Amino acid sequence: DIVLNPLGVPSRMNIGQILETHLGMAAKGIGDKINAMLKQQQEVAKLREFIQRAYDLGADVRQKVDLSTFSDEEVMRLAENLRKGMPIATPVFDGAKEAEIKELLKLGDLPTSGQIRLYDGRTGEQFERPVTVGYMYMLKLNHLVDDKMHARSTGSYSLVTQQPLGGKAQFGGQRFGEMEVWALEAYGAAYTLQEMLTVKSDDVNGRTKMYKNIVDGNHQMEPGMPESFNVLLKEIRSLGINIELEDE
Amino acid sequence: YSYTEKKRIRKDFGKRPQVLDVPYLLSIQLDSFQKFIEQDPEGQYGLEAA
Amino acid sequence: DMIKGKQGRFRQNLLGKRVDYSGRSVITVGPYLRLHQCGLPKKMALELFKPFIYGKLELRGLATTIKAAKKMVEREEAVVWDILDEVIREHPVLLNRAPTLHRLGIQAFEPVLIEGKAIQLHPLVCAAYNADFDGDQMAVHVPLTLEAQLEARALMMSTNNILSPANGEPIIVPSQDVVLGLYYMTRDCVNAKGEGMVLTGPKEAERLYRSGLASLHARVKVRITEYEKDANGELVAKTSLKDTTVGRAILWMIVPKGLPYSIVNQALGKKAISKMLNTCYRILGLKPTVIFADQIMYTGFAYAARSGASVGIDDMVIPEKKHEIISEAEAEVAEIQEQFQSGLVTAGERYNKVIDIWAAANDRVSKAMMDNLQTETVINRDGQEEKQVSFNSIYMMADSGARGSAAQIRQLAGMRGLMAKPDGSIIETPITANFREGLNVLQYFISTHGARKGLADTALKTANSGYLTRRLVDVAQDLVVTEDDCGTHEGIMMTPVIEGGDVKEPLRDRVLGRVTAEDVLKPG
Amino acid sequence: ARVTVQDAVEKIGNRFDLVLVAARRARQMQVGGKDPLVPEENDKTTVIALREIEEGLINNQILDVRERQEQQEQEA
Amino acid sequence: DVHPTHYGRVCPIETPEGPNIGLINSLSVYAQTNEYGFLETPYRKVTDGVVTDEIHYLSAIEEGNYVIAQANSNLDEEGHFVEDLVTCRSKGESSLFSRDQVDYMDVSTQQVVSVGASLIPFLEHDDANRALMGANMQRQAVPTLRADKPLVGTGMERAVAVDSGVTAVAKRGGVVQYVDASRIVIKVNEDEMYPGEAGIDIYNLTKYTRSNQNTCINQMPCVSLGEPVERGDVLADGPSTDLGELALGQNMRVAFMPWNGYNFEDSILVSERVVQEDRFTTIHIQELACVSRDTKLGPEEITADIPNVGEAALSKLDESGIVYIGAEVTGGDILVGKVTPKGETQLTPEEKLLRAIFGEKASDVKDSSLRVPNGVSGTVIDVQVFTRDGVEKDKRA
Amino acid sequence: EFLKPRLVDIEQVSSTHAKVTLEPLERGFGHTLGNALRRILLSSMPGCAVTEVEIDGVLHEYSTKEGVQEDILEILLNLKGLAVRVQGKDEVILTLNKSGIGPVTAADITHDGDVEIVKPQHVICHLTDENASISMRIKVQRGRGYVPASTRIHSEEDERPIGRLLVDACYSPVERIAYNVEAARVEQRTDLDKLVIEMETNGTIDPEEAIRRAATILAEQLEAFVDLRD
Amino acid sequence: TEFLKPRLVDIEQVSSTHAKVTLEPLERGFGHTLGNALRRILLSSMPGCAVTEVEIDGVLHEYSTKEGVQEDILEILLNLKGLAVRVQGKDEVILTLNKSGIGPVTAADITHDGDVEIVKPQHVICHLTDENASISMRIKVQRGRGYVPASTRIHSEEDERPIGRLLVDACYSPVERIAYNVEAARVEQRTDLDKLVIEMETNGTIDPEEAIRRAATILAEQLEAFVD
RNA sequence: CGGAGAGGUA
Repeated sequence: DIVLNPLGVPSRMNIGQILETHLGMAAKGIGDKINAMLKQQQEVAKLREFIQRAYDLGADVRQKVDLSTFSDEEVMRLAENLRKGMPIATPVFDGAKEAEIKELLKLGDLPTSGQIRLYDGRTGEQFERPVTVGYMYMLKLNHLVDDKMHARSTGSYSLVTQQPLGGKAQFGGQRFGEMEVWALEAYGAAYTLQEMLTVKSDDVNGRTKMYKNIVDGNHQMEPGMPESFNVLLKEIRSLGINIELEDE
Repeated sequence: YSYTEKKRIRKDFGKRPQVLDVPYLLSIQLDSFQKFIEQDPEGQYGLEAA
Repeated sequence: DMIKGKQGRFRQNLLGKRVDYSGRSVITVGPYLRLHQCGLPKKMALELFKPFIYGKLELRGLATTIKAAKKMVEREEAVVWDILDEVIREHPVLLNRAPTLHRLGIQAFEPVLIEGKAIQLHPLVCAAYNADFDGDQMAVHVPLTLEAQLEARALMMSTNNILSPANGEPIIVPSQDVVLGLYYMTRDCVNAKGEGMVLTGPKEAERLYRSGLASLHARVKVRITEYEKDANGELVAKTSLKDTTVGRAILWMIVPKGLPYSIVNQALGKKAISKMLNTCYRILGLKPTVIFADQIMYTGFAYAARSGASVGIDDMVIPEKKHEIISEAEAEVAEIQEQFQSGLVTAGERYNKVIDIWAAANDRVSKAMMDNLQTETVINRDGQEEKQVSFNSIYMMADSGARGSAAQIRQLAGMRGLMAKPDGSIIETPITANFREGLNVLQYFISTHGARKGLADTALKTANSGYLTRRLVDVAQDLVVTEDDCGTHEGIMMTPVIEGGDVKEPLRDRVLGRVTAEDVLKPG
Repeated sequence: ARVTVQDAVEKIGNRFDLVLVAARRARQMQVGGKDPLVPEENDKTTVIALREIEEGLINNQILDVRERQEQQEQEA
Repeated sequence: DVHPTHYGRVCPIETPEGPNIGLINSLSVYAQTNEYGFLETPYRKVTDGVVTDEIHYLSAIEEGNYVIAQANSNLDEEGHFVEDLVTCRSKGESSLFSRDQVDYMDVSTQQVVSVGASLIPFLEHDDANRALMGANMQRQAVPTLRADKPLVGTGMERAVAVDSGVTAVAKRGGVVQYVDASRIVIKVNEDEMYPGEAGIDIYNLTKYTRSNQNTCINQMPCVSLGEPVERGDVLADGPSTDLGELALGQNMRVAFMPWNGYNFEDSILVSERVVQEDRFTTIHIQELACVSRDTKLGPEEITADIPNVGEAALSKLDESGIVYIGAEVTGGDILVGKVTPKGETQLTPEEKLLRAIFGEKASDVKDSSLRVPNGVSGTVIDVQVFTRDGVEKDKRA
Repeated sequence: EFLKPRLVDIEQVSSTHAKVTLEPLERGFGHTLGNALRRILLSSMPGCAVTEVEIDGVLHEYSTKEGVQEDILEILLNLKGLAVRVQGKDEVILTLNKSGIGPVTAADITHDGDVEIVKPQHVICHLTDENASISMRIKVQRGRGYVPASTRIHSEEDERPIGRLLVDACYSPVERIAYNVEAARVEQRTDLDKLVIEMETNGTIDPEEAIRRAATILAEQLEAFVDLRD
Repeated sequence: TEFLKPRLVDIEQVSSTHAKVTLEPLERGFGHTLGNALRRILLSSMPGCAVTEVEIDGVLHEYSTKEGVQEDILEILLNLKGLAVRVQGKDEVILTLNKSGIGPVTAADITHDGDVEIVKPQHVICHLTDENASISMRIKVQRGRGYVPASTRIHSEEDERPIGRLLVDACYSPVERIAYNVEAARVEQRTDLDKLVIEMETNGTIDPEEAIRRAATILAEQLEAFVD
């Protein structure tokens, strides 16, 4: 079902997931082995010793034993709930050792080393060595790509400036900050800064003219005078500090 | 033992029995607000002290 | 208060100076992409390039007005898909990482349409972006005018930025996955399927491996024709028999025409692939280097898949004498503690002795672990087993330089051992265990201090480094090269820096790339 | 088309005026006034201009002499 | 920075990765506030050698005076440690101490981490940085379409599910009289009756409600008719909970190998069968509020009559002005038909020219209806109407 | 030269498990045939599956109904796994009508002559109300692959009726396939191997018909390479 | 049910050796299935004609140099691997190579019959120097299937040919290089369809497009009688 | 689309 990068383990230092895989593969195996037992509709006592042995596996382990449950109905309910694997409780610093995982793998009639040689279903050939296969518990985080994607070309603009922002019906353009301006400056990226700061961002006359130009079937630009600097100019003048233009 | 526990037993590999069971994990909020809002026979944390 | 800004005057470039024709998405890996390509979602392409679609639809007669174009694009029919193909075929877009620490943090690619909901990034370029596919989120910016497209293709296309602008040497380099595949290919054994037979070139080498009639690992005598750049720029074909491996020849036929075979006639670590790309660049040029990088990525990925290199619990070996070494270390520290209580050594001296003993024990454990991994796999040839590079997964996993290190794996199978406590001092008792066995409660808690300090330090240094690069850009924004020559005979002296008692940087690197100020002479 | 600009960089070492002349060429093939000298593949004017510059068919000399001559024939 | 006394009170591996790490902690599993406000952690008292089951909530200052043995070094016989030299912490530093020189020991081995951190299995096999990150992502897990037990858990799943309020817990034991997807009626036992009669106990089930994060939370009845239940058990499984066990994510078949470089850094390859099972699929409930206000130009009204709109949008709107419960809606359509009394009717000559060509109408009330955000869709599952006293009720209310 | 593999005994491990064997197959052809057939089976088989469910009681997927232990969500989820085969009509509308307490199963559906329910003991829901009635109009049709119920909604701009609930239709009769090539000994020449394909399917398709359809698809695909138009 | 069949198959050839054939569109997953199936057909078991046994008139050892030859016998064995021979008659036929004089003994010096056709104009087979300045060779060229190593044969062969009859590896199949790649292809809204590109390099004994079409004919024969 | 506070992400 899931393919994980094996390269993330030898660096990010989380091999517990690897163990989570192996202890998973055993557990689902215990789930699968009894599942077949369910398909043959075998007699109840057989499931009884199978579950009793499955829970009894381990050394100095506190789980207690059956039959303390009801002979038939509760055993059947437990087996039906255990057909999709068998839950395993692993205390964080008192969990299962390697030997216990290997024993549970063996009871599952699965490779005790925890690796079964897969066949690459893409092309249909086995690899030079077996791969690590098992059942791991994956969490779907609330960082959905649907909620994270966005883009825009034309839409809302502020009433104080012509920067694009507003709501989520059409959110404004992405914030190309001064860090990325320096990134462009390091290149010979000189025009690109001018389009991405003047015509694509602020100059309303520039925005309209460039949109008309692209619609008309060409990619040409008007230089423009960004409104952001006009706002800064006006508010400097607002404090009794003069700004003027040395006209060319 | 719990009846909902009988419907699905989870195998534990723990090796030391839990000497102290896990207490109510939201005890902080309830204890704080009950100390706040309950009656007091003497001046102690709560509306009475204020 | 809104004249003043943090950081910088707000609405000029930050905060924030947003821009139209821009987008953002999570990034996925596309391992089928050529180095000049990126995978961009179809919906993102549709609603980014909308004016282009409108213009093309009105030009081709598919629409009669802008309203018709709006209806056509919102209906998302199959007709507009061909229009989008036309407008995207040559038009490039810039991918951009939000924390931008250098110019390669923004790079231009050719957008390749993909169904899905996330952007596909070239695997080689993520190192340049300092972006790791762990939930990181990229932005796209679309050049509009001709000047912008030409300028992005000439300078900001990833093919044109194969060399770091900070210290030279290339920044796009096979990192972990293609590295593992290549290393798996070029390994050799002492006995396997198809050993000691003679082949003419890589053709039937590929034939013999891929049919399963010969193993990848084989000391095989192959007649190959390698081309060398000699004379005044001419290719000379030297056809000769060399002993190699089948996978090495399969890699060799991938190698672009015109490189020495000695580069691929060895087990390849990350440094080896970097050196092969360097040789291809200074020997052939740009386009051969781009083709070589793309093909080596493809082959490394494919044979990493075919290898089935897998990390497990039996593929990571705890040393057999690790417990003995730990016991010896415990005995020594017990003797030291007994002497300290005996009043024979001071508390500080005892602390230093304990730290020294534990460091020596940790080094011994690491050496034993690496000796176990280096030749764990031994294969008989005629009744006698011979040492070889181990088929053990983690040994390739690290030795290839894919992802990890001697110290990094030293804590998986060995012991992560000594570390710092609050105030930065080293704990007397190290992490006696590792990740392959149970960490004691106190041991994990102690490791938590190091992890917390590292994470807090990363956050604080992120803030401080952002502010520092802000200052540095402020001070040097006006510096641009404007003249070819100034005729200044003054300059600076370059010496190979010998700080302490040994040279720490050779003279060649600092002098490399400079222009002489006076004509230097010979010593004598 | 062409994706690498190495040949154009070799032709125009500055590779900044290269952007200028490539933009000029591409704009007046995109905007009426001339036709490309290298046959088309439904490619945009960008890569067409790149492939021209790699072949040494268009540069600043060719561009400005063509501009001069077309000025004399248009003026009278 | 974490502290030596930071141990066992607040989780050292639970803290945000953002620029507030080490300031926002999470309380340890067993830690509790003292009478004065300090954090105290339980410790089993060690009389001479025997570690008794009695506990003392040692405060941070009181902890330093004594020496605390670890939960490790298991106990044989009544209460004696197996090791003569046991790992202990006197002021925060690990050390070796005699079994007869200890004063307290950890009540459990899980009381040094938070609830989020205690759920990670094989925590003693991950790096503190990486396990901290994983515990951080556990809180960000969205509840999957159908909750399913983890094959490899810790055992805190049940405690977290029960102690959280998302679990319908039987207030009084008895025999389940009536099971429904929305209601659970328990015939209470006779020995748990109040004097006189109180009859049944009713549990109404929270079904598909936006919790706080535009995420669905619903409680799943895990019982059947006639099943004998007792006080304190799970009558209905909450979101991300199955059979009273926490069900943050789902168990999946996994192979660890670099398949063709489509999984390159930590990238993940999903089988089509994952989508076939409709697992890792989520229900997201967005709440959109339309407020009918009283303006100085006139009070706003909620009605189906919206000036100059197509009838297709109003087709899903009732005569009360609120979309049906169950209608499939997309962005741009009308959910609540709000109108606002226009101050004055002024028409620009350009507006007159446009309305002459397109046949637009003129109204003395302006559209202000709550339209679906452009980029979202879905089904209307709950409509809440808030009307204060002095305002006439309408059909929907 | 060549000897064609010939279909031999098709045994039934169960109603859902079947092993089909090709004995006279030359060396080097076993894995090719096995891979090709496995890919075709998991990719291109026709199958019957549910698309629209019309429950009288509820109005949308997220609304519960009285007297059922299962939400309408799990009603759709369980109806997804409805193992059903149709013969004459490409689209059929099954009608489930059941009152009274008890587990409402697949066999309780009113079965027509053109529709066969290969899984009668498949539990649909549990009606726990003594006098409630469950009424479902389940649309089951033929298809291939897996169609999420988010593509037909764009084809008509939202379903006009409200009571119909769309379910992502998985027209995949087979859910597990494996193939094993073993060294067969036979009087025919001296070098042939047997290919055994073990199949776990929902029982709505005959294994022989499944293999025949897969081979037909493979041949129709290879037709282009057999005769190059250019 | 409806199905999709490719439109406007594309081919690009380099001589009669290096052919790149592109098929589009292919139903999801079908492209690589066809590619790998026909690939294995061409690789592991593909009918053809190749050299099987050779004669030794000098030193019967395989690690010494032939008298009058400046190189070892091994390298002439490697040279005879790539010779392009096409048999139109009886399966196993004899070819005699008799050339005296210093220089390159090439493919032109072989006898030309009606049972053996050489479509390989020139190729160095051996080099002669003035020690004896003569070479005499007799080889068996046979029809065969796939690739059969000589090391594989000797293990499975109990009867030994007379001394001097050296067994040589057989490159029976007409294709020496085969490779397949599959990429995304876009038709209508769908972009999960797959472009299928096959690249193949043959020994020149058959047109590569003919090799593909006859391999497809082989597989269609294998799959045909299943269809009723 | 005027501005604060919080969490999470990288």
